[PDB]
Amino acid sequence: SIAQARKLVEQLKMEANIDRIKVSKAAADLMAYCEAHAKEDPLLTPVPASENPFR
Amino acid sequence: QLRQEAEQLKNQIRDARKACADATLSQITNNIDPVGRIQMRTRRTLRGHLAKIYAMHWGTDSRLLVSASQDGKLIIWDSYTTNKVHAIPLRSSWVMTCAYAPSGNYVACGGLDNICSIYNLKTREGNVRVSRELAGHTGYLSCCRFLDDNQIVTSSGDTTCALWDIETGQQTTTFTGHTGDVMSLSLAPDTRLFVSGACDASAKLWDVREGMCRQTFTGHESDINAICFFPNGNAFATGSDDATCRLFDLRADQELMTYSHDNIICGITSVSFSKSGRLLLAGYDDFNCNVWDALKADRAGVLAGHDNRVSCLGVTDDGMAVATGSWDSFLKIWN
Amino acid sequence: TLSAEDKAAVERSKMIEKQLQKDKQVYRATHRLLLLGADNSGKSTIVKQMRIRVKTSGIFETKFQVDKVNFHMFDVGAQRDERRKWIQCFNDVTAIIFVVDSSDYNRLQEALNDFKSIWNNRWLRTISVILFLNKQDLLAEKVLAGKSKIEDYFPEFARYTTPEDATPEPGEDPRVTRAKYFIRDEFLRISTASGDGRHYCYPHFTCSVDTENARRIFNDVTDIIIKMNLRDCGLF
Amino acid sequence: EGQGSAILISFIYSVVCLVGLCGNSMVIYVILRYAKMKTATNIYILNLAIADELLMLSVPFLVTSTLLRHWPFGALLCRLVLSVDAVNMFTSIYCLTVLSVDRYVAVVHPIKAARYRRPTVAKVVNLGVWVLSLLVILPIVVFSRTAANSDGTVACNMLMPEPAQRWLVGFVLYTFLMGFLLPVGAICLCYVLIIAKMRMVALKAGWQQRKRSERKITLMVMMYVMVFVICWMPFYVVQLVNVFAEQDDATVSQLSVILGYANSCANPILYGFLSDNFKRSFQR
Amino acid sequence: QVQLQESGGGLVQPGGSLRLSCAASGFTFSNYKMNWVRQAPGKGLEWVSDISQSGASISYTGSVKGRFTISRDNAKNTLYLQMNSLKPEDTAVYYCARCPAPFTRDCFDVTSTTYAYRGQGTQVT
Ligand SMILES: C[C@H](CCN)CC(C)(C)CNC(=O)[C@H](Cc1cccc2ccccc12)NC(=O)N(CCc1ccccc1)CCc1ccccn1
Repeated sequence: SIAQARKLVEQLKMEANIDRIKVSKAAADLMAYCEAHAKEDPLLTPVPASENPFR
Repeated sequence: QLRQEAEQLKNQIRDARKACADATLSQITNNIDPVGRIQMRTRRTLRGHLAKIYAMHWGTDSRLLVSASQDGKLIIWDSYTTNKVHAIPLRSSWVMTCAYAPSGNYVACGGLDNICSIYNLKTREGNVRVSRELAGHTGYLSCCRFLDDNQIVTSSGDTTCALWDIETGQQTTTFTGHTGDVMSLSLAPDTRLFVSGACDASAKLWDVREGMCRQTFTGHESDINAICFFPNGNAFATGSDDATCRLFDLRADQELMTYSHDNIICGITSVSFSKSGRLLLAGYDDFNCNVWDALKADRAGVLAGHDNRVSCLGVTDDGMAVATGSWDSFLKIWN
Repeated sequence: TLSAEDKAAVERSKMIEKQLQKDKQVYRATHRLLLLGADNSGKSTIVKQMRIRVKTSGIFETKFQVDKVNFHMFDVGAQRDERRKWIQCFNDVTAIIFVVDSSDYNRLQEALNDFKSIWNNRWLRTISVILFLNKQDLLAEKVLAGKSKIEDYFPEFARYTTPEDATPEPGEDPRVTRAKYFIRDEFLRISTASGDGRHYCYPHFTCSVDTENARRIFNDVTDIIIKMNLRDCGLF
Repeated sequence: EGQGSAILISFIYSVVCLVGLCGNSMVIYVILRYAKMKTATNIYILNLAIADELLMLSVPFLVTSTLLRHWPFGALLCRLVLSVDAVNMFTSIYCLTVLSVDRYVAVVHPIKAARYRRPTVAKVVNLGVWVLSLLVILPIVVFSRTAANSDGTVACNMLMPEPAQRWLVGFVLYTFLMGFLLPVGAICLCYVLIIAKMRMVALKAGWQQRKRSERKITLMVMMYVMVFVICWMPFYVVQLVNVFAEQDDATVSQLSVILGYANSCANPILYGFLSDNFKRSFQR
Repeated sequence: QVQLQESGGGLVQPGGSLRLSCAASGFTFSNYKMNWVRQAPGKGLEWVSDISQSGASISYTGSVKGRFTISRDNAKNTLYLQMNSLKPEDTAVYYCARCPAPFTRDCFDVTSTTYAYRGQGTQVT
C-alpha cells in the first residue's frame, strides 16, 4: 500500500516534468499534415476503376 | 500524508494543462471545406469463417491479410483474388487477436491462453508449424503485434505489457504501470513509442527502449476498447463504451476532439485512420460503422453491411480499402 | 483465360475450402459449454468425475463423450478478478454451467448477484444457464445441526412455504427440502424476471458423489438444441 | 334470386382477392426489402407468398369470367389462365408440405439438418417443386379448353375426347390424391412427430410440469391442419359429388372455390404474421 | 477523470443513524448504475445495495434489508444512503461502485478487489 503509493507519486513526479506546447500550434500542425496528404488519400479522393485494384 | 501529495500534483498538472488550452480543434477548423458525403461500396466479400471473427491485420504489401476466428483456424486472405493462401490450425480455439510481420514471414495469435504464439510462413518445410511460444503471462492476451524480426510486444489482461525477444523468447522489457486489463495498443510509425489503453478510462504512452511511462491521458468515462495511432505520429484516437471517441495529442498532452452523437448509445469496438488521417472509421455495436471527420467532427459515412456486432476494422497502408469483420463470420472490403 | 500461378492459387484455395468443410463438420458435431463457479463451490470434483502444459494456463478444456455425442467443457484458469471483457468471447457457447455452493449461506447473495449479472448481460441474454447446486449433503447436515439460522441472511425464508409440486427425496428431513426449494426459488426469480422466452434456466441438485450428471447435461443440451431449432424455424 | 346471388359471390371474390393481394404484397415486401433471406424457411415462405400472389392475380380473371357467364378471351387464353392457376395452387400446396418436412427434419434430426438447409439446396428444392407442379398440371393444360353453349356463349371447361364417364372420375381421384391425401397427411405426420419429440425432450430434462411455452406452437400446428382441411376437403368433396352422382350444383362449387382461395389468402397470414420471425421485422 | 468522494462516516454507538454522501465527478451520474458494497476486517467484499439510473430499480441484500435507504440526486449528482438501526456487526468500510458500460443492466466486477471506478470508502463503527 505504502510502496505502491510512493511508486505512483514518483511516476507522477517524473511525468509532470515534461515539455508541452499550446493547443493552437498542435491543431495547426495537424491541419497542415492533413492538407498536405489529402490528395494521397484514396478514401478522401476517389479514383476510377482504371487505377483501383479492387475493381 | 502520501495521497495528499499525489492529489495536489494531479491538480497542478490539470491546472497546467488548462492554462495551455488556447483554443479548440473545432474553432481553428471552423472555416474549412468539409469532406462531404463519404459513401463507400463493398468490393470484395470474404467467406469461409466458421466462428465469430475477433480481429484482423493487414500486411505491408497491401495484398495479404490475417484474421482471427474462434473456430481454431487462421486464414490468410487475399485482397485481390479473394483466395485462401494458408490455413494455420490453432491449439487454442479461443482466439482474440492476430498479427502480421512487416516482412511477411511470421504471424502472431493469442487469446484466453497466456501465450502469444508466433507461426512461421516461409519455412523450408512448405507447410505451417509452431515457430515460437511466448509463455509467462498471468492474463489473457488482448493484442500482440510485431515491431521487427527480433522484438515483439504483447499486451495481456494482467495490467502489464511485455516486449519479448524472438531469438531468446524471454521477457526483455516489462511494463507494470497500468491498473486495469490492457485492452488495446498502437505502435508509433518510428517503432520507438506505443500508446496502450486499458480498463481504466485512460491511455498511457510507453517507450520500447526506456521502458517507462512518460505521458498519461485521461478523460474517458468507461473502459477504452480500441486505440489507433495518427499517421503523423503525434496524436491518437481512443474509443470507449460511453459512445464517445477522444483524440489525444502527444506533443500537446490534452484532448483535441470529441466525437459523439445523441442517437449513439453503443460502445466503440475498433478505430483506424486512413493514409492521411482525415477520416476516422469507428465500429459500433449498432451493426453500423461511422466515418468521422478528424477536423470537422461530423459523420461522413455510414456502413450498414454487417448484421452483427462489428469486431475489427483495418485500413491498408496506402488507404485503398478498409476491411471490416464482425461476429457474422464475414470479412467485407469497402472502398 | 488465367495465368500459370492463378491455377495453382485456385487449386490451393479449393483444397483449403475442402479442408474447412470437414473442419466445420467437426465443429458443428461437437458442443461447447462454459463452466463457471466460485472457489468455494468445488468444481474440481465435477471436472474430475467426467470420463471419456504451462502452469500459467488461463483456460482448461475437458473432452468427453455421452450418448455418442462429444462435449468439450471449458473451465476458467489463471484469470484476474475482472471478468467483464473476455466473457464476450463466450457469445456462441451452447450453455453456461454455473455451480453454486449451497452449504455456504454467507456467499448465497454473491452467487445470486453473479447469476443476475450473467443472466442480464447484453451478450449473454440468448445463452441458457444450467444451475448446479453443489454440496447438498453438507447443506443437509448444516440444516440438521441447528447452529445457524437461515432467516438471519434471507428474511424471505421466514415467509416461504413448500410448494405442492415439490418432489421430496425418500428419507429426507422436510426442513432441508424446504430450504433447498427456497434456494431454487430465489435463484429462479431472477431468471423468470428477464426471461422473455428467449432463454431459460435449468435448475439441478448435485451432490458430492454423483454419476448421473452427464445424462442431465446431455438432456439439457438436447433441450437447448430443440429450442434453438424451433426458434430459428419460426415455428416458435 | 340468381342475379343477387351472383353479385354477392362476385363481391366476395373481389374482397378475398384484395385481401390476398394486400397480404402477399406486404409479406413479399417484408421478406425482400428488409433483406431477411438467409435461411431455407424464409425462401419457402417467399415462394409461398409468390404462389399466393399469382393465385390472387388470376382470381380477377375468374370473377370477370363469372360476371357475364362467358369467356371473351379465346381458347388459348383460357388454357393459359387455367394452367397458371393450377400450377400456382399445386406449387403452394407442395411448398407447404416441403416447409413442414423441413421443420420436421430441423427439430427431429438436427444433425443431418445443418447440412441440407443451405440456400442453394433451398433453391434447388423450390425449382424441383415448380417442375413437379408443372408435371402434375400437364394433363390439366392439355385437357382444358373452351366450349360454346346453346346460346352462343363460350365458357372455360375441361373437355376430354374419350368418354368422360371413365376419365373424369380418374382425374378427380388423382387430383384428390395429389392435393389432400398426400400433402395433408405428410404435414400432419411431420407436425405430430415434432410435437411428440418436443414433449419427450421436455420431459427428458426434468422440466417443471405445465410450464408451457409450447402451447403457442401447438395451437399453430392445430390451426395449420384445421384451416387447411376444413377449407380444402369440401372443395374436393363437392367436385366428387358433382362428378359421381350430382348433376349440377353451381352454388356449392362457387362456395368451395371461395373457401379455397380464402385458404390461399390466409396461409401467408398464419405462416408469416404469427411466426414470431417476421413480426419483429413488421415492428421495425 | 473518474472521481468518487464518499463522506459522512465516523464512530457511532449501535442503534443510531448515519447519512453517507457520495459525490461523483468526471462522468454522467444519471446514465450509469450505482452500487454500495461493504468490506469487513477478516472477510471479502459484500454487496449491500444497488440502484439503477432512473432510481426505479432498487435492490438490497437480505442481511440489511428494510433498514438502509439509498437515493439519488441528479440536480447535484449525489448518492445518499440513510442507515437506520445500526447493528454492532456493521463496523466496516463502505465503497461505491459504478457500472462500466452505460445503458446496461450488467453488474460485473462490482465485488472485485481491483476496480478503478470505485471511491476510497468510509469507515462505519
Ligand atoms: C363440370 C366440369 C365440366 C366437364 N365437362 C368438370 C370439371 C372437370 C371439374 C371442369 N374443370 C374445371 O372447371 C376446372 C379444372 C380443375 C379441376 C380440378 C382441379 C383444378 C385445379 C386448378 C385448376 C383447374 C382445376 N376446375 C376448377 O375447380 N377451377 C378452380 C380452381 C381452384 C384453384 C385454387 C383454389 C380453388 C379453386 C378452375 C376454374 C378457373 C377458371 C378461370 C380462372 C381460375 N380458375
